[PDB]
Amino acid sequence: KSVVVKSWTIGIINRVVQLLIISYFVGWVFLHEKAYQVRDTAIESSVVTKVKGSGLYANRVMDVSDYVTPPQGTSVFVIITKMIVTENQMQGFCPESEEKYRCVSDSQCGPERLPGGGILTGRCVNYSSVLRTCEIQGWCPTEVDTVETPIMMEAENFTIFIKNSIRFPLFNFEKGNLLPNLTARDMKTCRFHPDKDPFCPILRVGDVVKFAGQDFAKLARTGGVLGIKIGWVCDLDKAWDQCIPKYSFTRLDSVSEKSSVSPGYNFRFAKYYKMENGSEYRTLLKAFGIRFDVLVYGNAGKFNIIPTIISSVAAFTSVGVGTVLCDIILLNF
Amino acid sequence: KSVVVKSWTIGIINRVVQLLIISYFVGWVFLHEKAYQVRDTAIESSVVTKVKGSGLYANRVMDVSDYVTPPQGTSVFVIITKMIVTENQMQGFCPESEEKYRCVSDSQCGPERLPGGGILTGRCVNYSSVLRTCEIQGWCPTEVDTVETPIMMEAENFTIFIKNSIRFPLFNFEKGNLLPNLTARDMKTCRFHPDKDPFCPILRVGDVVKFAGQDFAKLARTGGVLGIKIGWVCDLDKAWDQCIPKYSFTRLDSVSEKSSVSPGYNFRFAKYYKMENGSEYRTLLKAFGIRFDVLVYGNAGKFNIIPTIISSVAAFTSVGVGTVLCDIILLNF
Amino acid sequence: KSVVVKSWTIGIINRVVQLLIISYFVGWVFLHEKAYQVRDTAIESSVVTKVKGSGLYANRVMDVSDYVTPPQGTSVFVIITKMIVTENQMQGFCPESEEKYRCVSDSQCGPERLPGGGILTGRCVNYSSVLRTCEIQGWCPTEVDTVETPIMMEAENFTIFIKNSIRFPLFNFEKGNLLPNLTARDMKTCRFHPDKDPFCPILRVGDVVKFAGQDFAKLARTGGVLGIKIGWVCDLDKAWDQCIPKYSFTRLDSVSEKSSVSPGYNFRFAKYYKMENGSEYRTLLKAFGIRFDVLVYGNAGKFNIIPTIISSVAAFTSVGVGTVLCDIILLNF
Ligand SMILES: Nc1ncnc2c1ncn2[C@@H]1O[C@H](COP(=O)(O)OP(=O)(O)OP(=O)(O)O)[C@@H](O)[C@H]1O
Ligand SMILES: Nc1ncnc2c1ncn2[C@@H]1O[C@H](COP(=O)(O)OP(=O)(O)OP(=O)(O)O)[C@@H](O)[C@H]1O
Ligand SMILES: Nc1ncnc2c1ncn2[C@@H]1O[C@H](COP(=O)(O)OP(=O)(O)OP(=O)(O)O)[C@@H](O)[C@H]1O
Ligand SMILES: OC[C@H]1O[C@H](O[C@H]2[C@H](O)[C@@H](O)[C@@H](O)O[C@@H]2CO)[C@H](O)[C@@H](O)[C@@H]1O
Ligand SMILES: OC[C@H]1O[C@H](O[C@H]2[C@H](O)[C@@H](O)[C@@H](O)O[C@@H]2CO)[C@H](O)[C@@H](O)[C@@H]1O
Ligand SMILES: OC[C@H]1O[C@H](O[C@H]2[C@H](O)[C@@H](O)[C@@H](O)O[C@@H]2CO)[C@H](O)[C@@H](O)[C@@H]1O
Ligand SMILES: *[C@@H]1O[C@H](CO)[C@@H](O)[C@H](O)[C@H]1NC(C)=O
Ligand SMILES: *[C@@H]1O[C@H](CO)[C@@H](O)[C@H](O)[C@H]1NC(C)=O
Ligand SMILES: *[C@@H]1O[C@H](CO)[C@@H](O)[C@H](O)[C@H]1NC(C)=O
Ligand SMILES: *[C@@H]1O[C@H](CO)[C@@H](O)[C@H](O)[C@H]1NC(C)=O
Ligand SMILES: *[C@@H]1O[C@H](CO)[C@@H](O)[C@H](O)[C@H]1NC(C)=O
Ligand SMILES: *[C@@H]1O[C@H](CO)[C@@H](O)[C@H](O)[C@H]1NC(C)=O
Ligand SMILES: *[C@@H]1O[C@H](CO)[C@@H](O)[C@H](O)[C@H]1NC(C)=O
Ligand SMILES: *[C@@H]1O[C@H](CO)[C@@H](O)[C@H](O)[C@H]1NC(C)=O
Ligand SMILES: *[C@@H]1O[C@H](CO)[C@@H](O)[C@H](O)[C@H]1NC(C)=O
Ligand code: NA
Ligand code: NA
Ligand code: NA
Ligand code: NA
Ligand code: NA
Ligand code: NA
Repeated sequence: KSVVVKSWTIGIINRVVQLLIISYFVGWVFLHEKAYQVRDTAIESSVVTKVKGSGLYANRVMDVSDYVTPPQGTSVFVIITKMIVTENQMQGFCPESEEKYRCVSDSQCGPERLPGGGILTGRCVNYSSVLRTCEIQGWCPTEVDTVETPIMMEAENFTIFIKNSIRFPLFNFEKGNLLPNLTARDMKTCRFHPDKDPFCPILRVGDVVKFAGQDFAKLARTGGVLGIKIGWVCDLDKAWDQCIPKYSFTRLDSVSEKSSVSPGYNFRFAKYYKMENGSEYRTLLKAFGIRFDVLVYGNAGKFNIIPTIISSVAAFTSVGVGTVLCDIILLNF
Repeated sequence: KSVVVKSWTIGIINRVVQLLIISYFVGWVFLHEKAYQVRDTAIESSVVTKVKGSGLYANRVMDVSDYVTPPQGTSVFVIITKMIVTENQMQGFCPESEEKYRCVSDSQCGPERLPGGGILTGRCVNYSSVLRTCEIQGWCPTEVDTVETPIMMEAENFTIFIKNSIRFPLFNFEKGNLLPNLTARDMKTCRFHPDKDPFCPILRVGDVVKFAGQDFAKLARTGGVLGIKIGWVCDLDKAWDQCIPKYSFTRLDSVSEKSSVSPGYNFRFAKYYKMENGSEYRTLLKAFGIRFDVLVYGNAGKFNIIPTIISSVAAFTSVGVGTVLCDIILLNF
Repeated sequence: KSVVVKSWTIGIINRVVQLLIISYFVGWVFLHEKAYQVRDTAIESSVVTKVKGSGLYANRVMDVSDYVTPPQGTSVFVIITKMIVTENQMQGFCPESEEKYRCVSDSQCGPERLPGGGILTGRCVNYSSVLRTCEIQGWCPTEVDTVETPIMMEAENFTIFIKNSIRFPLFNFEKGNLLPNLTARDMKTCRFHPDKDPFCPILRVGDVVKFAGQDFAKLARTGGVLGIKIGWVCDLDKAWDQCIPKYSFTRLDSVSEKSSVSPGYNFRFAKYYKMENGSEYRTLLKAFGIRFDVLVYGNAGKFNIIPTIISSVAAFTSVGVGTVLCDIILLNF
């Protein structure tokens, strides 16, 4: 009745408020928010990785054992793209190479000097005819950062194999980026895309860098950290084929690009040798590279009667309490 | 009064609905759900590991420094159970070993060929009298996957020492798998079991594999990833001795068993050497192994008056609103 | 009216209950709990680390490549502070060094003996004139724990460079411990303090140890695990300069101090060599050290109208339902 629609000119809004209440609780809260669903947020995941590619550096070929570290194929690994190599260091005495350590007086060679190649003898010494610096005890000779060294251009073409297995324990549901019908031809020719082809396990390094919105040429020079986020948000009421990984790419060391003091990612490690003599020598390496972190996240939902009962009862109580209160507020005013 | 139990034939259900409301809110929601409790979900954990055992491989003994990687005793480590060893590689030119790279025409040796040992010379060469393949520049000779190599049978008997410390910061509560009264005799003789003996820090590899429902013989051959979940769900209202770790075991790379393309877990690393000459050579290793991930999770609860007041008041409002509404629905109908 | 304040002597409490209801819902729940705010708990973080310092050990200088492992500058690394070095091991036969393996009868050399240097020959042999022990096959000679070795005192002075970048994706908000206006002078001279100077990226190892409430002298000897928690809890309604990292320090392997059986943290790894001959030898290392785990956590909040509407409406319904019920309870009693 037109008297029902408007128990008054205000009262037509009684209906309206009810509509919002009905909509919100039975629409967004019950349905869009899938209140009827039981949720698993304790996702269980595993990631294994392999890198394939070859490159020329220092007039030598580099293969996965050369440029990947650490090697164990985890969800976090570095592809070395640039190196400063200091060959055949031995324990001894020598002058620091860098200008920062420049010396003219043995009094200048004390505690105040920045941390460098070793312990200070407190002596001063000639590095070159033009230059004199403080003397240190340690691995000799010291590293020489005085010219930029090139990157491994080829690295853009290396591939990352990601084998990701996830499980939602509550629903005994298991799936992975590698579908059971995946075949050797597929691995050989499939081309990864976050929308077009979510289940190609092979990712091209250069592609990962571009998705993260980075320029390989710059990134390889500075070194950096990229994140490969893999998201499994699955509605198990829907089809098993509807549950697919969602890939997101970003550069995790965002501070680096905005900073003058530290622009990238590098670290130092050494290769250790011994002479037949049994004297000890090593090759020092300063590795610049791209670190990849594979981060997996997920939640899964399935229909279950228990929540459906509790949520719907909650829905009726709420729509009811809402209507009862809107009437009351209206009655006095 | 019998008139109270049934204010009508329907009205006996008024009581019943009240019972469900009373039960649900003051039973499950208040008690079974421990509403009276304050909860810490920000569990703080630490894990350190050590592996002990010896094995024969390649007619040599292997000890923890040989088969465990990485070595730092973290919550994630690999026990190498199978290896393909390529001894004394040097930088140079040579023919790819695998059949996949088979050659008869130098035109066949170009970009299309799968990633392998190095960069292609574009040349073609003889690997053997029977076989001719493409030529590569890199570490030589290339690896030869043409016969299966055996596993380290003994690995089933290696032991894993897990020292796990957890803390619930809110309650200043600290406990670990290693109880304070644990003694050298105990470490020497205690036998781990998830129900029978939760605080033996020593886990037998073979046992871990069986709990994960895996066959060591197969797992060692393919390589794989097992998860050791340690759960600390503690009711601090209960006794400190009631708070014990709950161990769960599974194989994390579930995709592997269901897939033809990639059945396991392996990775490649190298050992680097130099001649007195100063020419560089390395030993290439393809390691198959079991990776163990120790994953710790927990939440802790203690009685606190503040929630007890708020929850119980919430309980009374809810039982009350429920009864008020059930009466109303009944009155009009 | 004084009749309003007290509709009765009890009824003055009707007002009071309303006050608590008003206060709680519109005070603590709406405001102190920032109900008006939209929250991001899916914090995104990255951490890169570098260690700088030199030390004397075994009458040799040790630099970052010597005492830091693993080297890749992650949020988890070890600074080796103590070592038991076993030089030039070769594959062969020899007697176990430790007293635990003491022998007089070849029958004593069987399965029951604890895991040690290798596989048992089942033979018995003389380690020294005074001592006879079981014979093993493996890397020889076996390690000798018979005298305590010193720590690297200097390690207290090493520095940790932490470059931490975080992002709250929801708000497109990015910040790091390294502010954009940070300069070379700053890195050179700034002194870290959790309250006084949260954005100095350089942390002094000894300082980290003291903040964790530990004695370096003891910690370096046993080895241990320290946690560096970095917390980003930011109110984006407030100023961008108000969002600062909060640093917390602790010792994660708490079980260790309370236990006789295992007091610290150590692990074993080896350096591998080859003779020109091509026979294989290695140097075995038992590393004691401090492991640092950088753990980043955060949540961020910003004002948003959508929650403000829903929360405030929720607030009015709750204050209203509360008052309605308190009146009712009063009317019958
Ligand atoms: N552990 C540390 N203690 C003190 N200063 C450090 C430390 N690690 C890095 N720094 C300084 O912070 C700045 C940026 O470091 P970053 O590694 O990003 O650049 P870098 O030039 O590769 O550093 P370096 O070559 O000195 O190792 C440099 O001035 C570096 O000396
Ligand atoms: N980074 C990668 N790029 C391209 N293909 C890869 C990569 N990593 C692995 N694959 C391929 O995926 C398949 C399964 O890899 P998996 O490592 O499980 O087996 P595998 O035979 O040990 O691999 P391989 O011996 O070639 O390193 C193989 O055909 C392998 O060549
Ligand atoms: N994987 C393991 N299997 C059996 N026992 C172990 C294992 N790891 C450690 N233990 C034992 O637990 C005790 C404490 O180990 P911890 O490493 O803390 O001290 P440790 O003396 O350095 O050990 P070790 O020197 O024997 O490697 C020791 O008795 C040690 O033998
Ligand atoms: O609130 C998180 C929850 O709902 C979200 O809802 C989105 C909706 O999907 C969009 O269409 C748009 O209307 O904005 C809404 C925010 O209120 C998201 O769907 C998702 O984050 C989550 O399920
Ligand atoms: O809902 C999660 C919460 O309660 C759970 O309740 C279980 C109960 O323990 C079982 O006896 C059975 O009745 O199923 C209930 C599910 O509603 C669990 O106890 C636990 O996951 C958690 O505390
Ligand atoms: O309840 C967690 C939530 O509120 C907390 O409130 C604290 C308050 O900050 C203190 O002043 C004191 O009154 O104890 C309250 C606990 O009810 C905290 O502020 C914080 O953990 C969080 O925001
Ligand atoms: C990547 O590989 C393709 C061949 O598939 C080649 O054409 C291209 O030049 C390579 N890019 C780089 C940077 O080496
Ligand atoms: C492989 O299985 C998936 C499972 O959903 C399916 O979507 C896909 O079409 C299948 N591929 C082929 C070639 O049948
Ligand atoms: C080993 O020989 C090198 C030069 O060939 C020399 O520097 C060193 O002193 C020798 N080692 C010993 C222990 O004499
Ligand atoms: C494991 O060790 C026991 C001795 O305690 C031995 O009897 C058994 O044969 C071993 N198993 C394997 C697979 O080596
Ligand atoms: C060691 O302490 C725990 C602490 O709860 C106790 O359960 C156990 O019985 C104790 N063991 C012995 C041998 O007293
Ligand atoms: C080192 O000797 C090996 C063979 O003994 C040879 O292949 C290599 O060319 C030599 N290195 C140099 C730099 O001459
Ligand atoms: C740490 O360095 C300072 C110099 O800045 C020195 O005075 C002090 O003795 C050093 N401490 C240790 C333990 O070496
Ligand atoms: C650097 O920027 C931060 C940003 O909040 C500010 O707090 C600080 O005062 C600035 N430092 C200088 C020297 O201006
Ligand atoms: C290498 O020489 C060492 C001693 O110099 C000897 O122990 C070993 O048997 C030799 N290797 C071979 C394969 O003969
Ligand atoms: Na530098
Ligand atoms: Na595909
Ligand atoms: Na292969
Ligand atoms: Na026990
Ligand atoms: Na020992
Ligand atoms: Na500062």
